[PDB]
Amino acid sequence: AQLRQFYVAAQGISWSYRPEPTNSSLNLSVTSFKKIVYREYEPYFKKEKPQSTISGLLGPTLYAEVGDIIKVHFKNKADKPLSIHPQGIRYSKLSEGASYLDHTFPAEKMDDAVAPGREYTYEWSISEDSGPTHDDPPCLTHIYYSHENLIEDFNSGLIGPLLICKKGTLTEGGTQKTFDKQIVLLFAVFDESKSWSQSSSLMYTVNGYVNGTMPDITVCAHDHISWHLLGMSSGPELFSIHFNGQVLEQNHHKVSAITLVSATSTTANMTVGPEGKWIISSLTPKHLQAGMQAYIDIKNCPKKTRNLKKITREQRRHMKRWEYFIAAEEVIWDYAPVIPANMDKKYRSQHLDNFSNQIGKHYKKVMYTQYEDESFTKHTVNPNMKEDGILGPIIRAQVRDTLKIVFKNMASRPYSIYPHGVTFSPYEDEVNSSFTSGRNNTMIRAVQPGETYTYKWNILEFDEPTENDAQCLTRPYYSDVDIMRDIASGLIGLLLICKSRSLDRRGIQRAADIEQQAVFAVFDENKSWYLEDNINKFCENPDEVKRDDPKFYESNIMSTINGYVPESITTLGFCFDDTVQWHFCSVGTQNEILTIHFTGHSFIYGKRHEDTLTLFPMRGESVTVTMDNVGTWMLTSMNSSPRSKKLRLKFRDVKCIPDDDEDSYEIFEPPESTVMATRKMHDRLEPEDEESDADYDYQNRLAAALGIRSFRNPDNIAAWYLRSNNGNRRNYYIAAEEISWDYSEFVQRETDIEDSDDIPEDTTYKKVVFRKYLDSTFTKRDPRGEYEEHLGILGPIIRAEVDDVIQVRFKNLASRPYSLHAHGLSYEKSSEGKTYEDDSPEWFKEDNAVQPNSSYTYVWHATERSGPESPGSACRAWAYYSAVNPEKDIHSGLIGPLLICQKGILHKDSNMPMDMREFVLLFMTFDEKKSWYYEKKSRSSWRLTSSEMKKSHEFHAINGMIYSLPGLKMYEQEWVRLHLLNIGGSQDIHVVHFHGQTLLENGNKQHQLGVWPLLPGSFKTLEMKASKPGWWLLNTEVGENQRAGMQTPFLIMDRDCRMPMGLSTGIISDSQIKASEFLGYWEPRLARLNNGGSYNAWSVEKLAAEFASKPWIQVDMQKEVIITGIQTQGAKHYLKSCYTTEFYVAYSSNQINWQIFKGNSTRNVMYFNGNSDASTIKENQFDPPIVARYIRISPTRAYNRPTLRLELQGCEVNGCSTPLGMENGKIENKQITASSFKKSWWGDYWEPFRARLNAQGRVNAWQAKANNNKQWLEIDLLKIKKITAIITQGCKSLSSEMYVKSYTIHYSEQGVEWKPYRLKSSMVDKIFEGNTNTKGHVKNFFNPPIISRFIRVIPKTWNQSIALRLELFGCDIY
Repeated sequence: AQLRQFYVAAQGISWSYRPEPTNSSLNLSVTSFKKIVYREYEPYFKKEKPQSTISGLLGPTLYAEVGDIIKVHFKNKADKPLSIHPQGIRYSKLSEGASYLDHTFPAEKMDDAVAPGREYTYEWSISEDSGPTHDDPPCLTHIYYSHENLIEDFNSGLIGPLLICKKGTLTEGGTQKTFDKQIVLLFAVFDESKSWSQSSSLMYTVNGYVNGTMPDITVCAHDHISWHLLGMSSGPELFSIHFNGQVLEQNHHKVSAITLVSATSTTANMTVGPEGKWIISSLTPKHLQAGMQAYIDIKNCPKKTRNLKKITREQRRHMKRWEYFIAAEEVIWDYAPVIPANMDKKYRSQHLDNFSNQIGKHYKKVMYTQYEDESFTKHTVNPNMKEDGILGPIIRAQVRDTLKIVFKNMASRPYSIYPHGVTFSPYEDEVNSSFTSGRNNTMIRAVQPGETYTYKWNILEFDEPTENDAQCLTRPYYSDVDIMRDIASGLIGLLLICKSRSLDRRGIQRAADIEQQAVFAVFDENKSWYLEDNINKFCENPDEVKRDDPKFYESNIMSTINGYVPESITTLGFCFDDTVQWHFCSVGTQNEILTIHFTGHSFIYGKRHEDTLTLFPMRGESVTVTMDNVGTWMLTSMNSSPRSKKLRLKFRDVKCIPDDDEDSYEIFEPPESTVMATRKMHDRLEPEDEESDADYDYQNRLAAALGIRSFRNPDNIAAWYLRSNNGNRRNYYIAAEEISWDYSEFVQRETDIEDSDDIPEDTTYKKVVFRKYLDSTFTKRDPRGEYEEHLGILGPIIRAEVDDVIQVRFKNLASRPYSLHAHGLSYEKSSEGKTYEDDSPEWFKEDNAVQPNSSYTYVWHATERSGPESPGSACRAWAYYSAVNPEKDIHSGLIGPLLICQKGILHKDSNMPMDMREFVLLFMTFDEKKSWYYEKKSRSSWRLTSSEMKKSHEFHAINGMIYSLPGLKMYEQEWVRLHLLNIGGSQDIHVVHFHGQTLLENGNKQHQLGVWPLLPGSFKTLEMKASKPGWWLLNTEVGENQRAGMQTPFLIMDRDCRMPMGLSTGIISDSQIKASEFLGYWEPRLARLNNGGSYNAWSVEKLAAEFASKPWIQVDMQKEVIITGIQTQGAKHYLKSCYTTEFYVAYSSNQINWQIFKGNSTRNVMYFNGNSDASTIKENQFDPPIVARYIRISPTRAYNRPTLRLELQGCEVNGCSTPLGMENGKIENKQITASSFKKSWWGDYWEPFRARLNAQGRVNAWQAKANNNKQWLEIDLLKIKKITAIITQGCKSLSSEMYVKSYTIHYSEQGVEWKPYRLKSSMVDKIFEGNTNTKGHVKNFFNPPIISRFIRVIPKTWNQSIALRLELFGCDIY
C-alpha cells in the first residue's frame, strides 16, 4: 500500500556514443552528439543518483507492486516542452501526458506539455486488473517515453522502463526475491537525423553504445536471473534476439531466441550454467552487419556448487554408436533436378548446362553430406529413399544417444558447424568466439581446407522443453565462420531436440506417423564463395563479364524451398487419419519474414488449431498436420512478387479405393495389403512387440519422474453438397459490387473544424466491397445497423457455430470474376475458390471462378478443429476474401471476417450469435497502385505516382477509414471482445495500443501484454475491460504510423447512462417540439411524461383520418448528447385506452440527414416494440446507444389513436457527468453542512441535510432560518472531485411556494477556504439563474469544472425565501 514516489528530470547531456576514460583524446572529443535524457534525482533535486554504467541513456527504472501508487515529481530542465506517457490502464486525463483531440478543459492540458523550467506531479494507481496476478511471469515490463513528439522526442534519447510487478514479490530496494539479478536491455536505433540536433547517424546501438562497446555485464554461475528486454525505434524495425549457448523460458515456451518488434517489451528467466564468456546475438540479417550485441561473462562466487543426477536414472543410458560423421564437399548442384517434368527455361540453358556455353556443367555448391562410416570411405545414400530427395542430414538429439559430431572438412575453404541452443563443453569450442584459449585448454572453431576435427556434445534430460511447447523442437545448424557468405554457399541443416522417444537404437518416433522436412532458403550466389567457380573460372561468355546490372545480379537470386526450385514432382501423398509432422525454418540474406498459408487443413498450436504460421528469419518451428480431408491442396506463402506466387508445394490427401495401395503409386509400408501379410509396424522381438529398448529381465525401476524433483522439502441457384455433412445449416446471401469510398471520414463532419486543409490526394477511390442481401433473388438488401458502423470496408460478419454447416450464395456483380476462400475451415475442392490444379473435370472447378452477373453457392463445414479452443474464450476470429488474385483483390476492398463460436452462443434475434459485445478491426495499409481500379496517370502527376506528393497513394487505415472510424463505443467496466486481424499489409508488423487500457488473452487464462503485436496472418481474440470514461485514443505506437493516420478516438462513456434528458423535469423547454401530422387538439408542448392536466399528449391540428401514415414528433437538445433508451406512456382523459404497440425511432445531428434505423435495428430483425396499456410507464433500451442532436420517433400501430408520451434516457458530453450519489444514497448525510437546521416554534424542522432530488416525504429541502443574502450551503465531497454541473430546485409546504432565483458559487482548494467563481473571460463574479417555477428543474454548467472537494452555494437573489434541493454531477478523479 506504499507510494512509490519518484523524482525525474530531463537535461541536455553531451553524449558521444561510446565511453572512454583517458585524457588526451577525451578533451578534444572528435565525435559527439547533443542529447536529452531522463536522469533520476534524490528528493528535491539536491543530489543526483549514481546512474550505473550499463545504462547509458536508458533513464531511471520505475517500478511498483499491484496495489501501490506512483507520484512522479517531474521537472523539465531542458529547453523544450516535454512530458511522460506510460503504458497500461492507470492514467486519467491529467496524468497521461498525451495531447490529442479529446475535448478537455485547460486544466487537464498542463500534463500534456511542461514548459522548460517548470514542475508538475504525475500520479497513477496500479489496479487489480493491470497486473499479472497469475501464471504470467513473476512480473511484466512496459516502456515509458515522451508523448509530446513521438519522433523528435525519442531519437533525442528520451525513454525509460516501467516495470510493474505482482503483489507479494518486490522488495524495498526494487529487486525481486527469488531472482538474483534485475537486468534491463534496450535494443534501439537512434536516428539522429530525425532528432533535436539533425546530424546523420548510422546508429544501431544498445543502451546508447555502438558496435558492441557496452561494458561487460557479468554474474555468478548456477543462479536464477531475470531479464527485461525492451526495444524501441521510430521506424518499424525487428529484433530477433538470440542467447548463445543458453535457454530461456518466455510464455511457458522453452525458447532460445526472443523476438521483439519496435516499441514493445517482455520479461524472461533463465538459469546460468558453468562459467565462460557468451554473446547476445541479434539474428536479424540487418542488425548483424550493423553490429550490436553485449557480453555475458560468468564469474565464480564461492557460495555453493550443486551436485545432481548425472546418469539417465541408470536405465535409459542409450550409450552406443549413434554419433554423426558429417563432412563438407562442393558437389554439382541442380536447382532444377535432372530431367524433371516441369522444366524451366531460365536455370537450365543459362546457368547449368553447356548449351550456349554459359558456365559448363558443374556448380561448386557446398553441403553437409553424411557418411555413415567412421573412416569416411562411403556416403550413406547416393540415390534417394523414394520420398526424400534433399531431406537434410537429420540430427535427432535426445537423452544420451552418444551424440558425437565427427567432422572432416573436404572443401577448398575454412568452414565449421554451429548449432542453436546447444551449450558447448570446454574441450572443443563449437563456436567462433574471439578468446580461443592456448594449446592447453584449446578451443578450435574453424577447419582448414583438408583437415579433420571432432566436436563433442551429447544432450541429456536436463533441458527438456515445457509441455506447452511442441513435441519435437527444431533448430538449425550452419557454418559460423561467415554466416551470410557460408549459408549462401549452401551450408544448413536441421537439429531436432525431441523427447524420450527412443524405442530402439535406430530412433523411431511416436505420435507422428509421417514426417517431412521443409525449409525456405534463399541462396544469393552474389554472396557465395564459389561465384568465381560460376562466372570467373567455369564459363565461355566472360568476354564482357555480366555484373553490376539489374538483369544479371538478380537473375542468380535463387529463392527455393529445400533447394529444389521447380516442384516436388511427387506431390506429398498421404493416407487418412494420419498425423504428419512438419519442420519449418527459413534463412537467406533478407530482412523480411514469411507466412505460410496451409490450404485445406490446420495444425495444433498450443491446443489452438491455427492455419497460418509466421516464421521468423533464421529460427525454426515445428507443427503437426492431421489427415481429415480428400483431394489435392497447397502450402503457399504470399508476400510479394518473388515469393507469393512461387513458394508452393502441391500435396494430395487421398486414398483410392481401399486405402489407395492396392493398385496405385503410393505403396507405403503397412502395406495396407491383406491383413495376414508382413511388413514394417510388425516387428515382434524375443519378448513381444515394440515396448521399449530391451534391458534387464524386469528392472522394477519403471517409474517416470517429474523432471526436476519437487525439491525444497436467372441464376437463383442454391447449395448442393450438404448431403453427408448432416448439418444444422445456416444461410447467407453475400454479393460484390463497386462503390465510391474515401478513407478520410474526419472531413466528413467528424473532426473537420478547419476550413483550409488542402486535400493532398484524390477525392475518393472506386473500390469493390462486400454487401449482404436477404434472399436468393437479390435487390432486397439489408442495411448496416448501428452494430456495423465501425466495419468500414469489411463485409458482413459471417457468424456460425461449432459443428454447424454454412451455405453461402455468393453472387458476383462486378466487372471481373471473384470468389471466396475461408480459413481453418473444412470443405471440398468444389467449395474452395482457390485457383490452381484440381482432381476432376471442370465440375470441381465450378467454384474456382465466379464470372460476372452470376452466382455460386459454397458449402462450408465448421467442424471441431474449426471452433474456439482454449476454454477461456468464446469466439474464434478468421477471414475470408476474394481469392482469385489474392493480392490485388484484398487491396481492392473485398475482405471480411468469419467468426466461429461455441455451442450455445445465439439469441432469439434471428439466431445470429450474440450476447457479448465485439469490435472487429483489420489493421491494414491500403495501396491504390495494387488495386484493380488504379487509374495510373492520376491528375496530380502522370510521370511518377503523383511525383508532387510522392507515395501519397498508400493509406494507413484502421479497419477502413482514417482518423475517424466512428462506431467504437463502449461502457465503463464491461468486457468487450476484440478480433484483431492482419493479412493485407504483410511485411508491416503492427502493435496495437489502446490508451488507458490493458488487453487480455485466454487459454492459459492469464496474459496482460499491455499492448499486443499483430503478426501479419495471425487471428487474435482478446478481451478489454474498459477503464474510464472520456475521449480516449486507439493507435499503433510505431511513431511513424501513429502520425501517418492510424489513430482513432474511440469513446468510453458512463456505466449509469440512465438519467432523464429533461422532458419530465423541464430542462428541454417547449420551444423545440415539432410535429408533422397531429392528433386533434393536444399541443405537442404537452408531450411531457407524467404530465397531468386535461391535454397531455402530442398534436397540433386535427387529423380526421389517421391509421396508415407515420407521423412524427421531433425533440431538440441544442447540443450533441447521448441517448440510451426511451420511456413511452399512454394517454387518456377518462375513457380512452389509446396505447401504442409498435413504433420506430429516427435521429440526426443536423436535422437534415436522418438515420431511421434504431426501430428495425441490429438486435431486432425488422421491427421495434412499444407500450401495452394506459398509463403504466414502459421503457425500452438501445443496446448500441445512439448519439445525436435531434431525435424523432414515429408510431405505426396503436390503439385507435396513435398517441404517446415520451421521456428519454441519456447521459452527458465529456462523458463523466454521473450522479455523485445524492438521491442514489452513495453519499451519507455527513457530507452536507450549512447554517441553520431552521426550526419553528409551532411546527417542523427545515433540514439542509435532505437536499435530495425527487425524494418525497416531509420537508425535504433547506428553508434557511431567516431570509438574508448571507446564507450558504457547503458540500464536503470527502476527496477532490471534478464538479461538472448542478441542478437546482424549489420547495414549499402545501401552500404558497417560494424558490431561489439567482446564485453565485464560492469554492475551495483541498483545504478550508472560500473563493468566488469569477467567469473565465471576465473581471468579476459570474451570476447564475436559479429556479423559475416550483417543481421544474434548471441545469447550470461550469465553463471550467471546479476541481475541489469543498464547494459552497451562495443564494444571492431569490423569491421570498431560501429553499432548494441540490444535486451535483461530478467525476471520480485520482
